[PDB]
Amino acid sequence: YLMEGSYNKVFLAKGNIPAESYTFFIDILLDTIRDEIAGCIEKAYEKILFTEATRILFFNTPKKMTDYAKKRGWVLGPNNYYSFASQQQKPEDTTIPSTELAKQVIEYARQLEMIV
Amino acid sequence: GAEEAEEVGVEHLLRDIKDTTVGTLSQRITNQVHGLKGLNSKLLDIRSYLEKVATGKLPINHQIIYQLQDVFNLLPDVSLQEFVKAFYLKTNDQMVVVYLASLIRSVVALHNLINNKIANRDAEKKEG
Amino acid sequence: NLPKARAALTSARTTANAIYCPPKLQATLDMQSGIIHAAEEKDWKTAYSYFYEAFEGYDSIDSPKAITSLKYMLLCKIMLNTPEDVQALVSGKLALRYAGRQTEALKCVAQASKNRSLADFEKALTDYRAELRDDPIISTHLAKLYDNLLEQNLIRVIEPFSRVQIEHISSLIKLSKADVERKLSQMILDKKFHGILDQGEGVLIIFDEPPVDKTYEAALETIQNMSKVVDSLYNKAKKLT
Amino acid sequence: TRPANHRQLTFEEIAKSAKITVNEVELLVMKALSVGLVKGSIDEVDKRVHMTWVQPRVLDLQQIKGMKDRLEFWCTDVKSMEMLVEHQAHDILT
Repeated sequence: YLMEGSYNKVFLAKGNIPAESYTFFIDILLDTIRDEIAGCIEKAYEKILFTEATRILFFNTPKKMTDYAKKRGWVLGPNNYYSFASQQQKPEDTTIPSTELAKQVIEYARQLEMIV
Repeated sequence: GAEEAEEVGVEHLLRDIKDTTVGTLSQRITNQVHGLKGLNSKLLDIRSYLEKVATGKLPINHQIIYQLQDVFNLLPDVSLQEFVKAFYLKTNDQMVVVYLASLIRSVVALHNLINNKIANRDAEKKEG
Repeated sequence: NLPKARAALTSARTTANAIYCPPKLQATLDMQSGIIHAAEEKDWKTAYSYFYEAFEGYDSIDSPKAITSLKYMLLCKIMLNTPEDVQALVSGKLALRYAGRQTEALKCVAQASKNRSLADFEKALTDYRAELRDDPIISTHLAKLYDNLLEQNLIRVIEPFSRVQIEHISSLIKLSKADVERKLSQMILDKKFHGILDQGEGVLIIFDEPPVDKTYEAALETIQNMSKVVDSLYNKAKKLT
Repeated sequence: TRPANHRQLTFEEIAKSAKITVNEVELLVMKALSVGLVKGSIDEVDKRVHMTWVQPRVLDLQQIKGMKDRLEFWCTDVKSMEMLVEHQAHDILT
């Protein structure tokens, strides 16, 4: 149900999860909630607002989500949220795909030689 | 220039050389001679455009230096010269060579592979 | 009625081949030989030769029966590819010989639909309501001319320049979506017209490059090579066992 | 003066520094078409004055010295990468 898509099955499970000191591990389970939020808060998203940080994150506002606005290089918009102004950091990667393929022509054309 | 037949002597007196079917190293001979023998001539051109800056009088810039600094200004540019037309133009180029090598060398896969196997296993198990 | 006039064809080629002097009904059979055989499309003009000896077998015939004995052949000259009916026949003395009237509408429609500015078929469709007559009896003699003149107009408006949005090119027909889209998509299907229409922006764009024998010739030859390798796999399985 | 790209120049430095207006830059090149030292393929969907081959200068002796970053650049880079090809195409010497 974690990999089904319910982060609230966590809090339904933690109703009875002591389980002979299964408290530290459910705290690290809260950790593997929150750092995956630190992955999945704007993965391919447009933006979120504060109430999405009230839903997906919890504990309304600590200085831990204010830390989340000040740890990862975050744009704390005015009641607004951005990964960046572009979220993807201008992908073109070479703007030249051709010359390295001519290096493929170097070793590959060498491979065409020595054989027959 | 070479005019007429005259090789009853000459190409009998070769006694060493082979007509290469170009694509058999003759191209890299030309690579050594134009790369090396062209760019040491470029070093003669830095002998020109350094020695003339140093000690060169009146033909330092008579009438052809800037005039063929134009022809030098075909493509001398700074960082990587940014031939942005030439890269998808180069997709139009390497387009051809990789499509011919791909389909045609798969035909060469028929060439080598098929009768290589046939004459192979004829020679192999027909030996018994 | 091509089945019924096919029965009249079979009774005609041997029943009326035995009547000795039927000169009047012989030219009537020649009109059948123009009508049914251009309707089988035996030839475009030898059927008109059957109309044309049929024509000279239409003397000493009753004058209302005479004037309907010429409509199929003047109307064949309408059905003579190039609308050349005006310059030869109806400005010629024949329509100025008898009491024909509908043929004198064939003057103006055969001339204004020579002018290639339309203005004619829509205008004189009411004038040809008597000449449309049996809606399902002719159905061809104006439909091939005008339903040629559709794509004739299309190669007047769409031929000179390829890309255009759909409504301004159809401002010369003033419907934008009724049949000109289906006519042009039909011309995509009929390869007179190599382009792509649009509705969301409604922007028609024409472009083409079919032939790559680098892909076609080599690829299909290698498929044939696969077939011949499969032809060799039994020399293989044969030399195995 | 800038050797590098962005040779499809906007008219901005043309309309600014060459004391011309936007409607005359075409004349500024069409008359230059009658000149024939530069033969640019000037954009007219973006009004961009494109730079093709030119008659560049008369003398820059500081770049007759300072041409080394193009000339020796060409020498040891086409020669060095020449030896990178021939160093890759090494043991096919055969």
